Amino acid sequence: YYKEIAHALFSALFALSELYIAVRY
Amino acid sequence: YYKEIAHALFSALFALSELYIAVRY
Amino acid sequence: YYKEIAHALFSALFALSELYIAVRY
Amino acid sequence: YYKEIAHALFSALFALSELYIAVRY
Repeated sequence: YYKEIAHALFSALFALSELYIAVRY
Repeated sequence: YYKEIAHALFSALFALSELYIAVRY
Repeated sequence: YYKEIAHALFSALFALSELYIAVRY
Repeated sequence: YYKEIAHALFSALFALSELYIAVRY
């Protein structure tokens, strides 16, 4: 049950970060 | 700036949804 | 069993495409 | 060109792994 959560979170973070930067820079 | 933020918007949407789903299902 | 496959595939495709372009353009 | 292709490389790697995992597990 976790591993998946962990992963999904990772991916989610990469994506959010990517967005943020895509705005800023 | 724009095409980018669309791509990243999508990315974060799919990823966050995957996370949500993986946490509750 | 499928839905997940489907999703993962989608994401995979977005990523591959993103790569390809990141090379080409 | 480069930082980008690193980001996209990562993205495709994590995503493809998620797909693989979801198909066999």
